[PDB]
Amino acid sequence: EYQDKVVDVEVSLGTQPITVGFETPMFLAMHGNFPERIRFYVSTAGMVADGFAVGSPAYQFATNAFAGNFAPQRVAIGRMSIDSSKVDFTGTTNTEQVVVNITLVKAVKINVNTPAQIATALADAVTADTGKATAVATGTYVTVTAVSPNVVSVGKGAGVYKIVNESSETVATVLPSVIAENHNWYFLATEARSDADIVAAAEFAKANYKLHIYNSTDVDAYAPENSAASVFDTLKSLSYDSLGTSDAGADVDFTEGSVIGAMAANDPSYGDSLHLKTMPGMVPFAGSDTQRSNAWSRNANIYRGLYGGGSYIEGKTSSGQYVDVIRFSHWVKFRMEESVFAYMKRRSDMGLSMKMSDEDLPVLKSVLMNNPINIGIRNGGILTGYDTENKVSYDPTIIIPKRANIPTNDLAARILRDVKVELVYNNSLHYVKIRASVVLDRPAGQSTNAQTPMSSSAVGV
Amino acid sequence: IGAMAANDPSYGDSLHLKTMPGMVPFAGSDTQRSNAWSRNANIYRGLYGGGSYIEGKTSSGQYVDVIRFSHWVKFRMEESVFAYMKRRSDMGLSMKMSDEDLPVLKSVLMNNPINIGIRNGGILTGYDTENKVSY
Amino acid sequence: RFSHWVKFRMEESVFAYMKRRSDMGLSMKMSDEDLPVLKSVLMNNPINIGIRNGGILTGYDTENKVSYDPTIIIPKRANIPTNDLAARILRDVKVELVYNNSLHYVKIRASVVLDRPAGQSTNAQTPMSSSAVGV
Amino acid sequence: LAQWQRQANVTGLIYLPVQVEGSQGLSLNTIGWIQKQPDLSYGTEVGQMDWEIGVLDAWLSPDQIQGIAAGITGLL
Amino acid sequence: NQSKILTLQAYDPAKVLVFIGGQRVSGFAADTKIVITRNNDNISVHAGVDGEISNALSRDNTGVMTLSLQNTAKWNGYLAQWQRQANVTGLIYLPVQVEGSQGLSLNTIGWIQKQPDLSYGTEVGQMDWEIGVLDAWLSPDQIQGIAAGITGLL
Amino acid sequence: NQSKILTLQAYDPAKVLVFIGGQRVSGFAADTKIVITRNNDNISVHAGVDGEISNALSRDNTGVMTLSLQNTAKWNGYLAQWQRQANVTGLIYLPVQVEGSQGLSLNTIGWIQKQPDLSYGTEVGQMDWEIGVLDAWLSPDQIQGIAAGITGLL
Amino acid sequence: NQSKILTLQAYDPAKVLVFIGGQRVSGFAADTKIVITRNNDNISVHAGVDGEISNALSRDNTGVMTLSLQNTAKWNGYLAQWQRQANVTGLIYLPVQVEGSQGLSLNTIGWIQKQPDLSYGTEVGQMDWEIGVLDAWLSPDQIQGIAAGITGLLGL
Amino acid sequence: NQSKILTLQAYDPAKVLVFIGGQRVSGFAADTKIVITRNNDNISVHAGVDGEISNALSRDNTGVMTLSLQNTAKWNGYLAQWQRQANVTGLIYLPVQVEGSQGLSLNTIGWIQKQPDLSYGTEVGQMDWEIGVLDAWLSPDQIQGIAAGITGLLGL
Repeated sequence: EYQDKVVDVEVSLGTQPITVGFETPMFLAMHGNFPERIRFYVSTAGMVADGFAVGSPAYQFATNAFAGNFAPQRVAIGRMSIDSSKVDFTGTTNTEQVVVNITLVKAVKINVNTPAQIATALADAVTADTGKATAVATGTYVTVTAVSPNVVSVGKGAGVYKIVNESSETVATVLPSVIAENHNWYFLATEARSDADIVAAAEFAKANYKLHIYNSTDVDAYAPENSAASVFDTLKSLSYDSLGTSDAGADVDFTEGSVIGAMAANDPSYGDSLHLKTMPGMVPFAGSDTQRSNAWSRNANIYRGLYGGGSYIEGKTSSGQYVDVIRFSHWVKFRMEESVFAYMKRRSDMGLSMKMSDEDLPVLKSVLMNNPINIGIRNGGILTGYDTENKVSYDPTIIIPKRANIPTNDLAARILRDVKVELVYNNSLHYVKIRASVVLDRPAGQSTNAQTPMSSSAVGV
Repeated sequence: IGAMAANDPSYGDSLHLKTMPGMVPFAGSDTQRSNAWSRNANIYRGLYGGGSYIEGKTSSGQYVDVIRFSHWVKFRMEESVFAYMKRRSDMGLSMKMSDEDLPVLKSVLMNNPINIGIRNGGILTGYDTENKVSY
Repeated sequence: RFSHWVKFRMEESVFAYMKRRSDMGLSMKMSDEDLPVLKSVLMNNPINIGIRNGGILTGYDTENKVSYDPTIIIPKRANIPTNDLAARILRDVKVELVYNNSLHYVKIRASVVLDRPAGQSTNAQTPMSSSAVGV
Repeated sequence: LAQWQRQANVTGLIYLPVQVEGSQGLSLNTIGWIQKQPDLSYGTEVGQMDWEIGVLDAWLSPDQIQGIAAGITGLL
Repeated sequence: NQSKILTLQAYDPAKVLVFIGGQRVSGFAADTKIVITRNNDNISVHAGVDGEISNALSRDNTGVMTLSLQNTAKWNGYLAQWQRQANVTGLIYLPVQVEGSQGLSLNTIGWIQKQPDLSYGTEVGQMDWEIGVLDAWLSPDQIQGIAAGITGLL
Repeated sequence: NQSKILTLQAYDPAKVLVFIGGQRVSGFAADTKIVITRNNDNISVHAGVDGEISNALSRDNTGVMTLSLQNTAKWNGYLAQWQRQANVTGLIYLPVQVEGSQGLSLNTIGWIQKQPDLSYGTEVGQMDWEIGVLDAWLSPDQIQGIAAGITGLL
Repeated sequence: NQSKILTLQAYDPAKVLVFIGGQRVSGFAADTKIVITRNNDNISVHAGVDGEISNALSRDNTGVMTLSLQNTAKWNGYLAQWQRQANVTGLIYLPVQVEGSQGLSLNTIGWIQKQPDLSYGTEVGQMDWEIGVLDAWLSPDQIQGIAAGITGLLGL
Repeated sequence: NQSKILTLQAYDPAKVLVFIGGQRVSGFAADTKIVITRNNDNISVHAGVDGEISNALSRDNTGVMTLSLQNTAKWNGYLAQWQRQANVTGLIYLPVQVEGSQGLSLNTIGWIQKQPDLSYGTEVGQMDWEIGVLDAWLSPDQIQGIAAGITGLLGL
């Protein structure tokens, strides 16, 4: 290369540039902007460059994810083939509808009356606007479809409505394909929010050690406990583990990104939870106070505002276990496989591969105690010490067998078994109670006893 | 309400003898005033040309300022604890039930609700020589 | 104009320092023992001149809760790609500044009284900064 | 502490709570501030820096110990 | 509870570089290497009889940095020549920057304040040049973390 | 990084020659041999309340050089006779030059300021004549190198 | 009662702003920036022949303001040039404002009274300008909760 | 704001030049070379009977200049001879100039006011000459950026 200046200075305006370890989320959207089934993006501006329309479900998810306090710097997007799209006006609106729309980059304009008139008006402007896109109103909504293999993307803005994409590919069948291209993603979110589609993803994630998150606008979420007509009830019965929370914008803003934005960079080793964490973009729950009680029994978390701010209350999963415990279990699993695996490769590549004998097996205590266990203790996620009531110690234990104790069959297969480990989890604080008292005037003189208080009554036999 | 909305409970200030712009002096006789008093029905009585509220007592007989004080203690005591917990969770270092962190709550409670109530004189302190008990 | 001044008078100071070293025979070398010196050079000519004259803001902001002090970061020898060692190029040096705005338009809200200056309430209590009810 | 000193200098708020809990002795709970910064020495061994913190009130409190004999004591 | 190591990297005195005027200083003596101290207290307190107390913020940050060097180092001659030149011409200010290994740092403008005594004996002696600095605020730039906003229940 | 030797020649105390009036002085005592110190600071600083600081250059270079000699050296008698002669006549100034081995040097005009105490005991004692010098600036003449112009980003 | 902090934020000497003519003044020295004082008392008392006390308010409110500066500050030259110009033409009156921090403030019209004395010595010297001011009544201004307190005082 | 260096080069006592008659003066002593002071204030104030303040500029500008010297300097003899000659003939006026460093300067015509007092003691003594000067207005001169600053001040 040739450099014309000995020193070169780039000067920009607005802010200085923001790299850490994080877990990427994956959002399974419906689009046709690339032939691949998974692609990584680092910013919203990258999405629109690929033909994504502003306000589209994929764009709304990404913008919320990057706005969190623990936001990741790289998101992943799935792909399902679009069959059509809808713009639904089953709701009153009294302002111009700036419906962004992109082919292969315009912004349709509408003016407002009744939903039927405005829906018809929009279809009129789509036609005679570009005779290669389909638009037809039907009662109270407009269906938009591409006539040819041409990318079409419908956005959002300045109006009161929702976009509902449709596809023929079921979630249960798409997921095995996307995981084939790449598996470097931890959180799983899905655009298709049908009752059956959500359950299918939950079963898949459980068997693949992924974490499933979903929002829902269902009114049955906080309905009376007897009415088991909500998706939350179905998951609870199946004993699945998924983090769901009721929110009114779940289908207009796709607030899953805000929830993920507060977990991506939060390493489980600290034992921190989602209690009282701030979600930047969700709206406080409004349903009275009894409605809050119904949701809690449903394991349907809510975003609740107190003292001027917003606070996420309890991250109970569908089965009832707290989320921070579930993330810890996955953290323990992943960081013990890598630690042991990484040690065997350092020995296999030196020619001195590890061998099954009593002079080599004991070394694992130094490996396991080093990477996974010691980090937890330093960060406070693992308890240690002594218990004064049960009279037991919390120190982690590691037991390794002996060559004489291994069946002859296992030596032929060259596989070790029955390594056992114990740990104690450290629980955060969620609720507190206080018993204050007030004295009005001159409380009576106290007892003058000045002896050490005897701790037990003499008569016990 | 115009004489209580901006009155901070931390001062222990009573509603006695406060002016009520808009009301009229009570015209009952001396005996009538006594009857209303036993009823716990406060009156607005004019003295020496002005007008003044009287005794601020509630239905159950408890003084209103005490009732207001109790609510202020409750509302502004849970708020301070809640605010401190939220700050810790936002940093990722949420509070944990261990002897190394529980003691911190003494500093939090002494900060917002208590010390504010001592500067303004709402909360007594010192030593009493009849009861021989500290406050 | 400010941006151009920063560019022109920032490369000049670094260039001048490098030349002086080479004239003595002790030219600069890409090692951790000499790279840090660039902090003193940059703070000397471009920055400190811009702080005395008020062009560059400093201090602490309580709304953003972010400081405004200039920062400088210099790569260490462990992060330079092997290719740049062959080509002898150092990059990724990062600086941060805050610009100070002048004043253009001012608005006044005068008021002329006729009978009496507006009176104020006799509430001599310290004004509370927040509402107790927060639910 | 250095960052807090700089921030308190630029803005002005310099008071923060200070609480000390003893194991088997007296305690302390008041409001404190940073008064003097310590010297920074660099040598063969790792050195020590003594930050000087001032407190509004320095009364030690026997809260942890149980017993009320102050009323009992005293033949004044 | 188990003992915890503070920093993953040992404190190496050779990583504490001293830069005066843009040149690295070499030839330090034994025991201590750099001593940095302020001149006055940061906050003064005015105690009252009744009990009211008020504090004031000091606006003076003058400090003294002590450099210890062996008698056989060329930097002694460098400093003597610089002293003579500053005396004859008048310009006495030069930049001073100190980079810590695992501790605080310092970057201000300094000057030569006091020359040290020169002793000659059986062993090689030590001379402590006294350098004054405009501001003596130590900077935690090397350490990563922003908790000052988090801390503080004022 | 490897340790580096500073100077290729060892510091030999016998190469630190002392010349007073043109004669070499012999008969020094144990421990220290020459101690050279100034009297006042080189630069004074006037700290301001707001923060502005200004410095002044000292115009006084008076210093005190301490010579330690044994009780059995003829130079004690030499100094006593010189003191008496300077007292009776009046001329008290004589040249003083000190040449360092691997360190700084000194060359000014000096005089006898204070006479030392004389103790007599079981062992041979030590007497420290105090010699004052007009200027106490140490000179790096022996060391070769001109980097003062190179140094300095003021 | 126990101890109490008088204020919330500490008094900061750099926060005190001094304006002469319309420009901030920099270059203060030592441990005293400004000193504001009056020339006469507010009330003079006279004894009677049978115990009566008669008090008379004063109608003179001039005062002095001592400004301490280093002899290396440009404001010394500014003041000297202003003094020469005032002597030549006649205009001597310029506005003076001092904005105190957690304390009383001043806003009036001032003039240059007496030129200080230079002293070239070993250290850096100090020059003290006496600035006379028309009205020397200090104003609470920034301090809040003063209007209510004033009406609280009783007297007859 | 943070700290700031008032100047670029340090004040140097030897850089201050004192000229009497046309020759530089050497032989200063102790820790104070010269002291320049005035005799009267620049403005005198008078109170009125109804609050008015009247100010009057002074028309006297004489001052004093104390020169501190050792009693081993030849300038002592120079001044003594000049004093005797002036007493005999009558010529007493000679030029005086002081060129300050990073400070105010002086240029006027002076005379010898009072002879100091000798004191032979154990140590070397000090003699202080009072030199009176016609005009004692200090001039910014070397200090730059003063003409622009003077026009910046507002007043009415």
